[PDB]
Amino acid sequence: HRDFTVASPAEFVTRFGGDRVIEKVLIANNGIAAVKCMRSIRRWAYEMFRNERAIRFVVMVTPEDLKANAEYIKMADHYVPVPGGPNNNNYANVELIVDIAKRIPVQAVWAGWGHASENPKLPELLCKNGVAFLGPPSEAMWALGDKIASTVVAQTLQVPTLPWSGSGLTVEWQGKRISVPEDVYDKGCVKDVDEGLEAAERIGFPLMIKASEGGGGKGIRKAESAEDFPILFRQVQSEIPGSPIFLMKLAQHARHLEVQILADQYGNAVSLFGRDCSIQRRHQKIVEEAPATIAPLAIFEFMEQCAIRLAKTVGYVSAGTVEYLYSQDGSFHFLELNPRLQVEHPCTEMIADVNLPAAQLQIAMGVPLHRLKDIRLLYGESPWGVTPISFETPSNPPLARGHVIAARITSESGTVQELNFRSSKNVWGYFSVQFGHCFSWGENREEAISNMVVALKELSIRGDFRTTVEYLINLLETESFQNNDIDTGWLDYL
Repeated sequence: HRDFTVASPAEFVTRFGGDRVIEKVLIANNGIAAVKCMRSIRRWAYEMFRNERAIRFVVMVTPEDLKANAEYIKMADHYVPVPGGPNNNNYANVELIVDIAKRIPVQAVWAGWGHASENPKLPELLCKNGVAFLGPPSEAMWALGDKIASTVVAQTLQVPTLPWSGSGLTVEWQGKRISVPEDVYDKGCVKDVDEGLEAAERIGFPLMIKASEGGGGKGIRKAESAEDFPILFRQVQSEIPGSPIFLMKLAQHARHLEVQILADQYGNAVSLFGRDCSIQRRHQKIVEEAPATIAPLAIFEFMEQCAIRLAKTVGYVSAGTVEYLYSQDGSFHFLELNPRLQVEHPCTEMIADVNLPAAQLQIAMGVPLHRLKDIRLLYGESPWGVTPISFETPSNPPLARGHVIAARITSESGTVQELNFRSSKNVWGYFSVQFGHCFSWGENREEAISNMVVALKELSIRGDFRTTVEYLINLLETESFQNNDIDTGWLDYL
């Protein structure tokens, strides 16, 4: 019997075509992100080195999480105390993270989602001090910029986009990642109420007035008429001053689909199917599905291809998501590209058998996509083979394994509680103390749903969930959700 394990991270990098050894990782985050990052990487560590602690971890702990005794702390290999208060004093402080990374020192940083995970200055400052980043490089995040820029790129690449203040704008597109000239970029923005109304009448009402630097429920405003446009447009300016402002047509109740991207540092990028997150309660992803079956496989594949084209163009690395908008008819529109891993990634992991955080790690050590066992198996190749893989036209087009249903849940020492169910064996979850997520797997969509409903029912018994998870059960049981109707209007009168 042949041995597939290796001595150290050192041998692994050498034997798997990597070009960098990462054996110490700093996690700039807490809660479920921290836990999930470690649980995923250690599972992989045990498989590859027969040693769960092969890759060391160092966490950041605030006076809050420390007194509350977070599970991630005792889980980590080392923890460093940081100032409490809002995240700008800790988890979100790029100058602090880089600083700690340097002194320990670690060879890489994982930020997951939230906080500074979408701040290009982190991968930039880390790279400047020889510290890897388990995410896209600054050059790729910059080359993508905000919604204005990324949408121009989308159009330059001929990916449909919703009517907006910059519709039609494109750039003239061997290496070298795309760039949007400051002058073209300025053509998608509206400087005053004057040209605002101008563009408005062209996009038609209702529309959204959004600041590019907006987010977090700020710098956004919905205008349904020219009469209110002015006040609202000035309201945005007052909220996020100096910020570039743009307008965009309001999506008329359509589906929200996402493509899961995964790229190495060699121009290779693959799609790991997608997720359907149309069910939402006031700007919150309530129920999510994987893969996305609502749309025709032929059409979703095309969305994968554009997602990959966009990723390749901005020279993306690691994992990220490309959000689309699918319409009842057959049309779809690019919305944005999240340059980070999202909390609902387990869905994909479960249907594509790909350990994402472990993949992010290996890619950061410089391992090509075709040398990642999870991908080789996904493509029907040998677990440890070395042969190249034609991703464009594979000899064994991957197929999703089953169906996953994920639900976001709420309550009636510790920051992250692991949820287990005696009822369903294909369901697992957690809870952060507020919100949490439950993940249900099934041979088919029907089975995935049944399991979720039983796990959710098993939840109702818990006092903290004797009510809050009642609407999810009703929703999952509605004939509408069961038949997977295209229209999502029924949610309102539930």
